[PDB]
Amino acid sequence: ASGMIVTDPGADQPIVFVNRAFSTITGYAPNEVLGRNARFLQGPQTDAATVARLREAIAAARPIQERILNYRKDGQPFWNQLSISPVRDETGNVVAFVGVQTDVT
Amino acid sequence: ASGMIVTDPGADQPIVFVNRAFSTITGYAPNEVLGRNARFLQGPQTDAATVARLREAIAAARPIQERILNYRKDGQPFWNQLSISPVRDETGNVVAFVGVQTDVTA
Ligand SMILES: Cc1cc2nc3c(=O)[nH]c(=O)nc-3n(C[C@H](O)[C@H](O)[C@H](O)COP(=O)(O)O)c2cc1C
Ligand SMILES: Cc1cc2nc3c(=O)[nH]c(=O)nc-3n(C[C@H](O)[C@H](O)[C@H](O)COP(=O)(O)O)c2cc1C
Repeated sequence: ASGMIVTDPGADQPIVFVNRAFSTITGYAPNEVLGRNARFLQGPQTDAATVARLREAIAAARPIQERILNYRKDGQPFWNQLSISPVRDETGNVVAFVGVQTDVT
Repeated sequence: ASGMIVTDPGADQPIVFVNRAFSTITGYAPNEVLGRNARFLQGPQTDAATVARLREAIAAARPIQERILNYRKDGQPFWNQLSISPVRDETGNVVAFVGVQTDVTA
């Protein structure tokens, strides 16, 4: 089952919702991720160029997919097949961001 | 500010998350809608043909936009510019549905 993260659109995109699979994949409970930017999932061997591509896509509200090294709560590395998309209203305003995570380790 | 609803993808799409704007637009608190299908927003003057188009689009996991008559918790009608889209993983599996609501009554 694929993980899902929903964030606010503005400020530093704090997490507002995660599904059950997110907790299975990452080892984090909803309570200890809500209100935080998802970058806490990154660690020492995370590719800086990949992070920079995500940063630019989110700033521009462009859809992007990356295979990125992430870390479970316990510190074990896993490969995250990550896809991020903006959620827009009819006038094109960004209402939220949705991220979908697949463990492809 | 536009409302947002997230639902599970299967078994009649129970609500799993709503944003603050959803409560402002509809008059329902998150506690009053979690675990329920969003169709409680509909009422007697809601256009049946519009509801049918939503039902067929959601069953097929196809994005859909409709202007639909909805009802606040207290019964006040409002026009809802509603956009529903499936959230897919890279294998094409539907993970969730996302709905965006704009009150266009004015
Ligand atoms: C909805 C959403 C979900 C995200 N999910 C992840 C994730 O699962 N893993 C990850 O490493 N980064 C994820 N990110 C990206 C980070 O939150 C952040 O945007 C990225 O590291 C680039 O920004 P920074 O340079 O400020 O860290 C997600 C971002 C958004 C908006
Ligand atoms: C994510 C999502 C959000 C929805 N939001 C609304 C809404 O704001 N107003 C509404 O009348 N119906 C909304 N619906 C549609 C109903 O939940 C239902 O799918 C529709 O009425 C057709 O099904 P039915 O014939 O079983 O009622 C939404 C559906 C989904 C999946």
